[PDB]
Amino acid sequence: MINPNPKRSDEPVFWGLFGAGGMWSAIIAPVMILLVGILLPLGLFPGDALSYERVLAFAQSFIGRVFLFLMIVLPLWCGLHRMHHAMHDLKIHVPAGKWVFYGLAAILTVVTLIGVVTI
Amino acid sequence: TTKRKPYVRPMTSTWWKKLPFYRFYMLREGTAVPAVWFSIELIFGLFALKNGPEAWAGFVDFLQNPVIVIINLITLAAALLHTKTWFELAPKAANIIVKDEKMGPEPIIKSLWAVTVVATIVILFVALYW
Amino acid sequence: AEMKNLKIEVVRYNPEVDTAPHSAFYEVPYDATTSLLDALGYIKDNLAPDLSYRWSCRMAICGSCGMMVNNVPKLACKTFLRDYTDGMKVEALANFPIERDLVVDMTHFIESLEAIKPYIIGNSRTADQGTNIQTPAQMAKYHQFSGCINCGLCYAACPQFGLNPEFIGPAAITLAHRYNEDSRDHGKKERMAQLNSQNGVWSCTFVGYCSEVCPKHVDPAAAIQQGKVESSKDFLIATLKPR
Amino acid sequence: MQTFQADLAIVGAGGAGLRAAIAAAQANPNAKIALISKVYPMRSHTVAAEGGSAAVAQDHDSFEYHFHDTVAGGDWLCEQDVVDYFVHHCPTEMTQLELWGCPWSRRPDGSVNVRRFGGMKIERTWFAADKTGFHMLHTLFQTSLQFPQIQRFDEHFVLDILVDDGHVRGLVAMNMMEGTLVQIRANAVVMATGGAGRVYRYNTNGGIVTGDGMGMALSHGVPLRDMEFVQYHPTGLPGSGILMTEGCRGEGGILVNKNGYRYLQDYGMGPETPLGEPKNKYMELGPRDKVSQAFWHEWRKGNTISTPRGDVVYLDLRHLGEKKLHERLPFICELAKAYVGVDPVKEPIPVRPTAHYTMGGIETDQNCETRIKGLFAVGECSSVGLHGANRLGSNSLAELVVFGRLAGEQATERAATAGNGNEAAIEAQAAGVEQRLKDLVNQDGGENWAKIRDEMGLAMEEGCGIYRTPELMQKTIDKLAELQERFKRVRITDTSSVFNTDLLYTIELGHGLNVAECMAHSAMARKESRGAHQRLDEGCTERDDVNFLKHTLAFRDADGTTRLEYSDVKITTLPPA
Ligand SMILES: Cc1cc2nc3c(=O)[nH]c(=O)nc-3n(C[C@H](O)[C@H](O)[C@H](O)COP(=O)(O)OP(=O)(O)OC[C@H]3O[C@@H](n4cnc5c(N)ncnc54)[C@H](O)[C@@H]3O)c2cc1C
Ligand SMILES: O=C(O)/C=C/C(=O)O
Ligand code: F3S
Ligand code: FES
Repeated sequence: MINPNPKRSDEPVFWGLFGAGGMWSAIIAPVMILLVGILLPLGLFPGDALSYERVLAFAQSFIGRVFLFLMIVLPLWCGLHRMHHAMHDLKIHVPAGKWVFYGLAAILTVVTLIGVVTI
Repeated sequence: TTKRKPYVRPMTSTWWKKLPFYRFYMLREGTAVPAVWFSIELIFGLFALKNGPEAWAGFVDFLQNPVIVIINLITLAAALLHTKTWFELAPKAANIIVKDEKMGPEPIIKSLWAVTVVATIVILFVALYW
Repeated sequence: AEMKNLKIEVVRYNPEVDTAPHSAFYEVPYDATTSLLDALGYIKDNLAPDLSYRWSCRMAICGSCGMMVNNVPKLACKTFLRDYTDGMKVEALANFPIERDLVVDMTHFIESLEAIKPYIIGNSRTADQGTNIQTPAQMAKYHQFSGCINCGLCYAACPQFGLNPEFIGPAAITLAHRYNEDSRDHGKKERMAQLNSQNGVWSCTFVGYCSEVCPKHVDPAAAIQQGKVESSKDFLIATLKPR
Repeated sequence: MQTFQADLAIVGAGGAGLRAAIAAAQANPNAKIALISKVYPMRSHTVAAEGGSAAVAQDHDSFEYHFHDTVAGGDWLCEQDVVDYFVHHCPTEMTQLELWGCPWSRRPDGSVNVRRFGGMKIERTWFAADKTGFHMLHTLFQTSLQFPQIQRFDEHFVLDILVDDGHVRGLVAMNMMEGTLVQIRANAVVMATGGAGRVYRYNTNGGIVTGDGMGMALSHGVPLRDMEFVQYHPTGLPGSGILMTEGCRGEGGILVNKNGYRYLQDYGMGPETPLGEPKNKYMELGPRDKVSQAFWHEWRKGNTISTPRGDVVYLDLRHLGEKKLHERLPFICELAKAYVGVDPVKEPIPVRPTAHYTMGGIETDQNCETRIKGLFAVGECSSVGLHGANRLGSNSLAELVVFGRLAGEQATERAATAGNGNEAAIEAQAAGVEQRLKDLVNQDGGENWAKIRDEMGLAMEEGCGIYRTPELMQKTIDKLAELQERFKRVRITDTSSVFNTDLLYTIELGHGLNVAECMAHSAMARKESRGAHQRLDEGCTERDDVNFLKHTLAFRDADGTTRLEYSDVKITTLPPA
């Protein structure tokens, strides 16, 4: 009927990340996409604000190093946890999807980490 | 030998197309994709930025591609969509009693939006005013 | 006066005779006060005595009239023909097995509710001592979550329960949550394993539709999310218990 | 039939039945208790109750006041040793429910609140907000889940009990989904099946309150007691007959005719009280009967507003304002909005009096036991002797837990001391049910039960209502005997086995007919007016204690006749004069 001694799901763990990640993309992603994806390429920024030279200064600041990391990393966790479940909802069987999606998240997190310790 | 022959209706993968309410949920969950895609683009940036002005500029030339622009508009639209639903969903996770009543989410939604507004502004100030 | 009729299509299904359910059609008179339940009874009285369906109260409180109406979960006793002039198709409550006509097998529901032990646990107070003290504020914690008439419209509405039939489900989770949030209950530990399961709160992807259909405005979606928070507090604490 | 063996078998899983199970489980941890119910326990009519449950809690109240209110409310047809036991046990059981998790409405200090009901001077009604029955029921059902002694037979329609040599040995029931027969053997049986208000065309009751339980008792020579006393509620929606809680009037709503006249000051319940300030016993808070009778008077006069669904007075709650409505009366507002289409905020609710509660029921002693040893009754299907000619508002919920408890324990003792019956005789009994069942299935004739149903309901409204006459009572008696005949000519066309409701509904109709006959007979013979039983004829318009201070007992013989005897009413400390 219903398992008497059912196993504790590991799900709290990913869902926690995805909570932190989701809140971040909610609050901060729109302005970021706006700056990076719209202003930067359309040169719709005043002077030399988004010049190669200026970015690097921020990128390479400690604050930037953390900010860029989280800007990249948190949305992946929220993002991919969502896609993990979208397979199920769409009824798509992916082998070790838990391994696939969270694995991908971990690969990227580490890469990003590497980037913000610099290459 | 029962005479019962329980008929079990099938649940297909087109199930969510039916109800408009299901469609929207799928859509809300769709925001995940461009979200992940923007994180991808950011990684290229972190690294073209790493590999010097040569690469960084070939990056900016990429964003400057008219299709990458359209993807990115959509991408930010998705983000607003996510933001919009996140703030409606998130509050149901709290149980706060004010004056003997369980508060609704509306106060919270307002705050998440206010803080989003400020943040959006402060970043734009910081990013652009120097 | 002359009463306008309505051609209602009800999906019939005898397991002795039928291979699969199939739709019949009935012409039913109505006015502005005529509920589906009224019309169901009418079909049964004068046209199809073999029409089998559940009901009792007629005021949407026993929670027994639950069925699909144009693909939305509803209480027949609270669904009105006037609201369906274009057409009305009546099916058995979705996500449950059809036993016969509009009667479905509630067992998992029932089994689910039972699994979370919805009763005060480990208060030792005895009646001769009089009652526990609970303040309007203390109640306001769970009160709404205690409004569940056990209809199961949540279960028809939840795509997650459809996909995974072992999901203990919105109501059951709500009901566990209701007891967990009672100042007078000391039994949270005894309901946690169910909720911590993957067949617990962790099957919900917050589709939310449950709470759209609750005819009693219980808002089971909120209870589940609050449950995820509790499940997540729980998991952490378990992780820090070396003992 | 498959045979199940239990120590106790309880028929009916409403407030009273659940409370009897729990008591039985607690009285003996080892016992196998068979809790049976044609519907799932949470669907029982107990769930619809909204006013509340009475239990003396306030410092100024006394058990003597609750005792007094009850006897007087009952016009002295109450069994005073029963009323005494009841008032004293009431506080215990409302507290136990609170212990069990019932969300009674609370005071700021966190103590439970009470409100006024049923015209009692001192407030003593606990309320779980506007859903007191919902809460009592679900609390009891859920609490019952913890006890593994109770084995429920959900959605099992009990057909008959088994009695040999003056003792009850079990019962035969149908698994409604499987369409199969089962036989539970138990040396004690409790009937907790609810009232019989569905023999009326218009009532407040669920479809399941059809008197099945009272019928079974008639079958075996147990009389139903005080059946003519059928409580009406003054304010029910037209057609549906859905209840508008008294609380509407506790909250100070008003009742008015087509001229918007608050007509009740003219029927002895004057003077009018200001809209803000409602006084108990005056106007809309006047005596229940008087208010129903008032509606009848207004009707004769041509003062009732005519509608498609019927003649009504209006229940005006407009002067309560949106806020007041929500905090104290939200459900009424949904009900009104939904079933009559009236936003109470902007509009007046049409109301009509509607059949509501069954004071009569299976005769029981003070332990809830009947004349058949081991056979017990509790709840609205019974006659403990609590309500006489008129139940008190909010006394029915209290009784369910007070006497449901008593019954559970008493039945448990009786089971413990029963000793064995004659096996061949018992299964001979069991085959009898099965045989008798096939008979009804093979029965032929082309009568639509639904019409007989309808026709029964009509005769009850017309001939057995608020005011009563010997013409109409006789017409109803006569109609009913005609319906009994026609009932033998009913063909049950559906032959399915899997949730076949045509057949179950047809059985319930059969019980109804039997029961109504008892009611109609009881009333015709009661040449007096007392409580709910009010007659217009010369020399019958007043209460009669020289001659009528006794309970009607109605027996039904094998020949299909309804015979009456009379029993004396027990007085302890409160005689009339
Ligand atoms: C709308 C409304 C509001 C009310 N409000 C109040 C109030 O505020 N305060 C108050 O004190 N009283 C109130 N009453 C009256 C009171 O609720 C009832 O008198 C009381 O609930 C009866 O409960 P019960 O245990 O006797 O049985 P019920 O609750 O009637 O349950 C009977 C049980 O019997 C079972 N059953 C019946 N037939 C069979 C069968 N053949 N086989 C198997 N099982 C069977 C059913 O399935 C059910 O589980 C109200 C009544 C109504 C209609
Ligand atoms: O709540 C009511 O109005 C009815 C009360 C009662 O029947 O006891
Ligand atoms: S629809 Fe299902 S996904 Fe959760 S929000 Fe309700 S239980
Ligand atoms: S009959 Fe009770 S829910 Fe509709």
